[PDB]
Amino acid sequence: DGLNGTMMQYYEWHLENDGQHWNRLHDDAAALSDAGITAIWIPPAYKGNSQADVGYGAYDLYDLGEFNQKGTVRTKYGTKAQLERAIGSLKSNDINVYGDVVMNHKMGADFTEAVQAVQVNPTNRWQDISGAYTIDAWTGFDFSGRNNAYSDFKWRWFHFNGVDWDQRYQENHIFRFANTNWNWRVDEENGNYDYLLGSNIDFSHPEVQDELKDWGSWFTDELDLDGYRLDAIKHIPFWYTSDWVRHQRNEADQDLFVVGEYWKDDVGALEFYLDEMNWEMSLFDVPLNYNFYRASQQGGSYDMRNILRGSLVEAHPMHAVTFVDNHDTQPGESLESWVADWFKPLAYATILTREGGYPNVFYGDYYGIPNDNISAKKDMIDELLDARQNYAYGTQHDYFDHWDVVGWTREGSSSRPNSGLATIMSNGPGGSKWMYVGRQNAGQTWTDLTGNNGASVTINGDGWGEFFTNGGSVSVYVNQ
Ligand code: NA
Ligand code: NA
Ligand SMILES: [Rb+]
Ligand SMILES: [Rb+]
Ligand SMILES: [Rb+]
Ligand SMILES: [Rb+]
Ligand SMILES: [Rb+]
Ligand SMILES: [Rb+]
Repeated sequence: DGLNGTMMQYYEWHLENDGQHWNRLHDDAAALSDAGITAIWIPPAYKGNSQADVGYGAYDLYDLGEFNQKGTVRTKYGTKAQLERAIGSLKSNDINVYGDVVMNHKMGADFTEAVQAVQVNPTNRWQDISGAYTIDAWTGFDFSGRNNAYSDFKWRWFHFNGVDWDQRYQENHIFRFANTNWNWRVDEENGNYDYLLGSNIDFSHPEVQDELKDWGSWFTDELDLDGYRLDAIKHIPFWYTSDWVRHQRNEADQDLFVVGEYWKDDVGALEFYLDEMNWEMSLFDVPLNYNFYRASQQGGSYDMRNILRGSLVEAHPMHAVTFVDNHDTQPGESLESWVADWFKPLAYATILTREGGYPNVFYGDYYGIPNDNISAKKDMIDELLDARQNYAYGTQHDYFDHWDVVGWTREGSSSRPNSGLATIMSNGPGGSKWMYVGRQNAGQTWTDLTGNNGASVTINGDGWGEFFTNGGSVSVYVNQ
């Protein structure tokens, strides 16, 4: 028993469209469990716009690589049977499975429909910039191929309220359907960030509200999930996300972890959303994400004392999911804010060896991102996992007392023999620092699990030791 969980996003933007990913997941289970991974966040497992869609161009939430639709049976990751087989593997290996959930929109409509619409100011959706006129939007969904298995709900323009393309005159505009309202409440960037892309779902319709609740349960039961990764929730009316969440926990016997992706470098904005959520879920720590980014970008001059400043984990470590990067921040993607190889080791140590926050390992970092010649960091990360899995326990002591060199420690716990660790790093010239680690660990001799520093540190009578690190490096001394 015990604890210390570590989540892993098992996919990157440029994975190969060989539909063999679910299978890899299945053969990788044990290795991941053993390495310290306790939970896996899988990508949207339902049929998207096309076979090579990463998952967010969601077409049919009921087709998990089972029906021949959108030019393919399988999804980019594989067939429904292979995914169920993978999940079984993860389960028997004690890894929780969280599903990525896309409810903000739908894409790949089978046919267009005449709709009265108005163009809105892109920087202020509240403002129209054209009169109402008929446009041909792609909103008709009949799911030919599924033959109403699991559900016969058909989508139509009136279930939506906006699109960014008009097939009639063939132009791009942010179209608000006439006489419909933008969802609310939602992020106020651009005035009203309800619309992002694809066919935007309007949740005011009760039949919509139930179809997604009904689907959610179907989904959860069909895959035997343990939680969800909620996509683009800052564009989804808050009240409904909340209702939806509460609805799922109501139908499912098993516990359900919930992390929502409210993407905004602004902790307040996330706290507000969390208030509205009555803290019934966690949120990826995006400010932290950009903190790491800013640091990776600036170099040593960056004042390491403010590395956690602004983060979410800093203020509500209980509802923060920490990470360094993802498919949106990887090079070339929409939200690019990639943490360079030099700083990435420090960032991972920060979210992996500290007590606050639920850390998430990025598939791209772990196995590398070939497309962009980014090396796999399995080695650097496994050592930290070993740290987290076996040494990151007990009382914590922080030392963000210097702009370049900073560190922290964990006294270890009675329940976990030999646990205990001291993390130190510098984003500038190297240095050393005296840190407390628990008088009960006196006389022990600690060494760096990362091998970035040969120093052998001995704990004195008072429980103090002097730890070292070279420039731009991180070390995690433990009693191995
Ligand atoms: Na929306
Ligand atoms: Na510095
Ligand atoms: Rb089809
Ligand atoms: Rb329940
Ligand atoms: Rb990042
Ligand atoms: Rb200990
Ligand atoms: Rb090493
Ligand atoms: Rb030792």
